[PDB]
Amino acid sequence: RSVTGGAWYSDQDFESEFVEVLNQQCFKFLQSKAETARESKQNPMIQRNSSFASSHEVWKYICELGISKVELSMEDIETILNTLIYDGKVEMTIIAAKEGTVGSVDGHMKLYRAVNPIIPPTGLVRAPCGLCPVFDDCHEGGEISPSNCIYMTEWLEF
Amino acid sequence: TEGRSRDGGLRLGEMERDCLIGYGASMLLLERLMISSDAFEVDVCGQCGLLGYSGWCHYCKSSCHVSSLRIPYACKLLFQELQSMNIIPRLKLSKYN
Amino acid sequence: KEQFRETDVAKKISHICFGMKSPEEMRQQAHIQVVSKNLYSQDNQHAPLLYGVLDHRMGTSEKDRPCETCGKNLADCLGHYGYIDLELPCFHVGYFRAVIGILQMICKTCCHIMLSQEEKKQFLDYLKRPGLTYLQKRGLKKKISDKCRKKNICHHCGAFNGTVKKCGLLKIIHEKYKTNKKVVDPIVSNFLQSFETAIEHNKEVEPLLGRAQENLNPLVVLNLFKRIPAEDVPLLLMNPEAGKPSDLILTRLLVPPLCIRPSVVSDLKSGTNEDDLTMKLTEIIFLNDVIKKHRISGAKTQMIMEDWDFLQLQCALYINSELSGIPLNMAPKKWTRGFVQRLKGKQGRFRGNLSGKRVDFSGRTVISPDPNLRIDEVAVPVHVAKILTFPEKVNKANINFLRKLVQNGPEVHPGANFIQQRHTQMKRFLKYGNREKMAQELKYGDIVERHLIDGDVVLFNRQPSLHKLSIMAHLARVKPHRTFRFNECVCTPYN
Amino acid sequence: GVSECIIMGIPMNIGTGLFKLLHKADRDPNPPKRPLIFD
Amino acid sequence: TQAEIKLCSLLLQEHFGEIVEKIGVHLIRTGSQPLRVIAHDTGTSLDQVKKALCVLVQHNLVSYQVHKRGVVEYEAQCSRVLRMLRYPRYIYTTKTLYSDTGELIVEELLLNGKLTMSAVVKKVADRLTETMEDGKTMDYAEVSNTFVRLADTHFVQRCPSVPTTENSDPGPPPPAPTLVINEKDMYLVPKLSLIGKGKRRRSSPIPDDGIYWQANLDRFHQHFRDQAIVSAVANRMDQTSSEIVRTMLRMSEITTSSSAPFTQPLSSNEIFRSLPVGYNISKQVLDQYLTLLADDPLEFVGKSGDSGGGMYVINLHKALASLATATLESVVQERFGSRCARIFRLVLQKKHIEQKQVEDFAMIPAKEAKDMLYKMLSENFMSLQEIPKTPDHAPSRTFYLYTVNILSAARMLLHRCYKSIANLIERRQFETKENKRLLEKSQRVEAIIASMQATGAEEAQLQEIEEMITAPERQQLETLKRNVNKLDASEIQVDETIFLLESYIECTMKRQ
Amino acid sequence: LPDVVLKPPPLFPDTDYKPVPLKTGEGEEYMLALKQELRETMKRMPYFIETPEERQDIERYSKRYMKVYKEEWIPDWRRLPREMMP
DNA sequence: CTTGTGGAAAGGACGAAACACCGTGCTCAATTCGGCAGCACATATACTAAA
DNA sequence: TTTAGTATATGTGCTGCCGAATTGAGCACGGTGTTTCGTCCTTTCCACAAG
RNA sequence: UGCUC
Ligand SMILES: Nc1nc2c(ncn2[C@@H]2O[C@H](COP(=O)(O)OP(=O)(O)OP(=O)(O)O)[C@@H](O)[C@H]2O)c(=O)[nH]1
Ligand code: SF4
Ligand SMILES: [Zn+2]
Ligand SMILES: [Zn+2]
Ligand SMILES: [Zn+2]
Repeated sequence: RSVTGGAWYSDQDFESEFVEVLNQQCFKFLQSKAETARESKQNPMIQRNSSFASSHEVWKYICELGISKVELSMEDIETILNTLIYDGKVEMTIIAAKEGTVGSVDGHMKLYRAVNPIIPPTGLVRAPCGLCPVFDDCHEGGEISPSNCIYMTEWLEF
Repeated sequence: TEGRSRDGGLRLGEMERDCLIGYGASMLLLERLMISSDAFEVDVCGQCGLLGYSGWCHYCKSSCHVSSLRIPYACKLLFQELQSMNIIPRLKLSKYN
Repeated sequence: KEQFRETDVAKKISHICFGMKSPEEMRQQAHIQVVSKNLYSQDNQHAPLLYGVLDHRMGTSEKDRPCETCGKNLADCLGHYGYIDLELPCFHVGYFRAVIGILQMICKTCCHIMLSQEEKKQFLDYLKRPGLTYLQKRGLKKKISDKCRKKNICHHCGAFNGTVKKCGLLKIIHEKYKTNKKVVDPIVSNFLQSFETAIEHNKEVEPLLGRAQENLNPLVVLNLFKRIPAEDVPLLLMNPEAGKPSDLILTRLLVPPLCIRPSVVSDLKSGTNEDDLTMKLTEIIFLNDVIKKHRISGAKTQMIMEDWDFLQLQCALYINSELSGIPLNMAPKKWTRGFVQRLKGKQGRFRGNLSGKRVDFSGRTVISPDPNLRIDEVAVPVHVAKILTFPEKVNKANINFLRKLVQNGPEVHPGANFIQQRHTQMKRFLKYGNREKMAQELKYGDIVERHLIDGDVVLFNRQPSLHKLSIMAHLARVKPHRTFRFNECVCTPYN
Repeated sequence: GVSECIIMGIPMNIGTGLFKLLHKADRDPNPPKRPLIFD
Repeated sequence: TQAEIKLCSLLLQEHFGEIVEKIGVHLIRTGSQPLRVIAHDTGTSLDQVKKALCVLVQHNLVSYQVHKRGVVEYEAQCSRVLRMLRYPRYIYTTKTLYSDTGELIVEELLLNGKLTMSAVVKKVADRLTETMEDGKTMDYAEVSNTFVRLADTHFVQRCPSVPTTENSDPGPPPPAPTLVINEKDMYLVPKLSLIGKGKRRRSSPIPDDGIYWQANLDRFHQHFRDQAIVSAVANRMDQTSSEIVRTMLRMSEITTSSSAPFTQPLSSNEIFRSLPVGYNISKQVLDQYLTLLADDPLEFVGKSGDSGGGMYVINLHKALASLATATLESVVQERFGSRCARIFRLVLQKKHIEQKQVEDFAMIPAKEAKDMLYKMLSENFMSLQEIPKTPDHAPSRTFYLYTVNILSAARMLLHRCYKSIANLIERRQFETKENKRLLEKSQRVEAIIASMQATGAEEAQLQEIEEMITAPERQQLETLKRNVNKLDASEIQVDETIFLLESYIECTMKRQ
Repeated sequence: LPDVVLKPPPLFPDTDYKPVPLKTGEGEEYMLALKQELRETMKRMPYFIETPEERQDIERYSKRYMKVYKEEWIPDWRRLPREMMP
């Protein structure tokens, strides 16, 4: 699979749409699970355990969806969830479990849950100066000056 | 120029300058090395100290502090080359009095 | 009605204040942006491209094509600079040692200088004294650098600061995570263990985990210099008005005018003779374009850093074409003339164009003995006397003598060659036109380029000069021969 | 210095340029001032 | 610190004036210097220098210290000039936590710098008498009560008191009184029995003399840090954990300083009995909350003990590091998109990683991940390790590992925020200057009405105000007003990120 | 090989990412209004020292009518060193 | 002996790449001479341990 | 508690790998200039089959 | 490079 083939590669062409759809569906499923866990409000520990989703569970869910024809292994969904974690949208925890319906890792199980971001967007990004690509060439008196700036002009006009 | 076939003039080498200094003839040395060799009139801005053109300073976008100045052309070439090397010579002019 | 504005003032330069320019000041000084790597157009006229190298908006180098910025010819054009933007910053080879010194002076975490409050006050009091000379400034810099290198921990933020040195060429290495023989600190242990993923994916990282110190690329150095407090800038012995620490790392290159880069149009073949600076700037633009192309196409980091180092080396050669730490595979093939090479050397600007330069109204001839002339007199041939002219101002005393000289003309030995009127500075050649009408219309104040006649003081010198007596001012006497004759008693001084 | 004077094209301070010359013109320093009537 | 100097100059020019902002910038750039050299370098009169130094030290912006030969040197505090921008946030938080009385108290303390309790309470009463009407007068009793309540909470602190001259070296007076700080009477308010009623601006000996007060910005910084941590933990787990951590921080505020790696540990019983009764929460629920927070991979709290039932401690430095990482990833996401943020979090979690490993763990096709990596490199978001095989450091024979340094990235982002606020202030001043003609026109046409409002006020002056040519310019006036409002809002909101970054950079240093 | 560019890049290159809109709520608006009030009231404060006007053209009877009058705060000379007394 | 429709080849622009076909590969230093940076390394000062 | 031993700690002190200098000029001339390695487009000329 | 001195 490494030198050729792969569940994502189709005829030596990476399927960005496929991975995007996988990420969106997994995030929607995890968000719905977390919402159900929060609405249950039975007990904080039970809430956190219910919001958690094992790799095998989400894998079987994706298989039931059947978005694509290629068979997706458990490690594929694991990598998708790892990419989602790298997106800052979900959280994974390794719990100790000898054997069960997953039986993937020896004595360990990865549980994933949808988590909200730490803080909302900061104040720097709300100003054109923080997202400016030529911010280095800013100067008081010159061609690029805050007085005759186009970014701030369009931002205030909007 | 250098050669006779190229219609070149004589060279007042460093030793000739040393002899003229030893004699103390300041005006003769000035006329030889400045007036009769590479005399030129440049325009310098009294605000930023940079070199202008036609009585105008493109740096400050003004012409009130620009003034003419006599200078050897080799000295202006040196100043330009130094400005190219990021070594900016800022000239602070003043009245001759 | 009319505003009072002074025409000309007798301005005299007082002193030259050296300094540095920031990228913003470079943009402000420059007129256009050079982005095209080519020189001429595709058409058979081979006209210079627009917004590219050799553009006439940055001056002129041909007698036929005038400057586009100022409507003047080559003789009156002073030239204009241009600015070229670089994708990645590069270290300035000239200030590279200064960059290392500053990095050793300041902290690599908070950008503050490695000095206590007491030492800061002491240095400020020692620097505030009037009459500070260059030697004293350099000595204070040395002392402050030594006392900063003595310390190893920061008193402002508490971050550790190891040794900063030079590795390879135009690369700086900061030994932050140094090997500690005694009990190791938590910081170095955390840094060493943070390579878990790297070792898992690449085992070769584990054997080479050592010697993995911080590499201060131009980006990090510039980011650190941009956050240096202005209070510590005077402590670096750098004048704040002259420049800033962020100016040592160059992001824009100042392409000089065409007056410095003369181009010869060799119509005898399909090519033109250009200086080395033009080729260096073309190569720099090509490297910037290649780096941008690799960034857009997503190249590997290894080749990206290779191109960055190649750009740094080419910029250093453009500044100083004679370095020592040049790798063999990166060594230039031919020899180019950089600014340093044009400044230093026997044929440099200081020794070749400032200290000793060529002048006009001078001749060189063989000498022959003639004892019939006084010791203070020298014989000049008629042929040379007719070429070396002296500008005499028409006054109330020598009016008739200049009239007669003009009537004689450039053919007869006693005479002149050109007349410059007082009102208009348009010269008039005496070989053409009625010389009598010109003689009759000689107003007071005019300049007449009279031939070298008897009684004119003339310098006579022997090129190899040992003492001042090798050059003496004699009285010229015109003679029909073709050699310089003088009394032989004056042979001992000239040797 | 002398070298900088030679480079910048100005008369060096040494030699004949150490001193300055004045013109012995017929003048009257501090001439009489016209009196102000209104003030 | 050029951006910092520019921001300080802009603030001092917009707040105090021109002849004083020059002295302030000179002090910030050159540091401690005597008065004569400052006056010589500035190029102004000596009286102006004295007035500038006095009006600056009044607001606690600059300090004076003695040295050899009895010379006095004035040093400016750039940190205080930067905190000056946080006055609106201070007023808002003191109005939220307290009543309008404390709001006006803090406003007067910040606008005057140093004042006595009697003066500030008198000013508060005079200003509040305008808020209410119907002959109701404002007494000093409630104002002094609010002042002492703010004092015992460490929001307002007594200024350094000059030591007694008679007891300390009685004789020749020194050039400077050498004000010292005492922690005993730092928050002790004086007993002032005199009372009074505020005047309604009709326009028709001091017991607390020498005791000056000021706003304790450290307490405001601590409160903002606590609020930020509470909001973070609320967005992460739930509002119950937010209330729990708020109670824990409220309990820890008094028994801790403003800089410590760990706070004093608390037990479960005290946190339970101190929690508001408004929440129907039992002991086991609190224990579950604490033990699940201790297992959080962000390390907001820690056990750090088992005695007294459930013993837990709060991690402040770890929380600030998490907030800084959140800010950095959020700005990366908003500046380069979600994929670049994914790559950033990947290279952050993995301390060292290469291009192929990044592409394998991120599932981002080639020619795009390397582009974003190089873009982040060009912006100083990460540094390369460049482990060399040979001391030659040749690129063709070395490995390049990507690694994000949180400290340098945070410093760079703080500098970027400073320069952004500077540019916003410059743009606001430019918009105000270019339109000052229309501003004066509007001011005059509105003062035509403001004058003779009641006395000799004829109705024939109401239909001629809009008759002028200012009507079509009202659109430009409204545009300028909304632009200035949005610029001020952005400047205020960037102050939160500036505070986060400054706290992160401060709590990570040792100052050894 | 990289293509040659005839004209220089734009002075302000366009970006597909726009700034996040500002936070809304009573708190932000109140802070904005308070900052504006501080701007308006701190310039008229005696601490805001203005540039001393000079070079008066003439003296007139209307001077006393146009004479700018404003109360001046008295600094505490006990805490301030002696070098700042007028 | 003249001719032509189609074919091959030769010459001159032209663009990707980097002046050496392949990746190698050498020698000599041109003579001081004043910086230096490394290492090393030494000696003593200070602090811990045995009596 | 105090004298003796061990370690560090910086200083200082002797090398060895760097970077920089080496008369003034005047005069003649021969060389060669950046290119060149391979691909494609265009134009021309001549192997046979045709009058 | 050759020279001239
Ligand atoms: N015929 C002749 N040979 C020369 C000239 N200059 C140098 N050479 C020869 O070339 C060798 C030295 O070359 P250089 O004089 O250094 O050449 P260069 O000065 O670098 O070349 P340019 O910089 O183009 O003047 C000597 O061995 C000379 O024989 C010259 O003007 N004429
Ligand atoms: S161009 Fe204007 S908006 Fe953009 S960074 Fe510069 S000052 Fe800010
Ligand atoms: Zn100027
Ligand atoms: Zn020009
Ligand atoms: Zn530091």
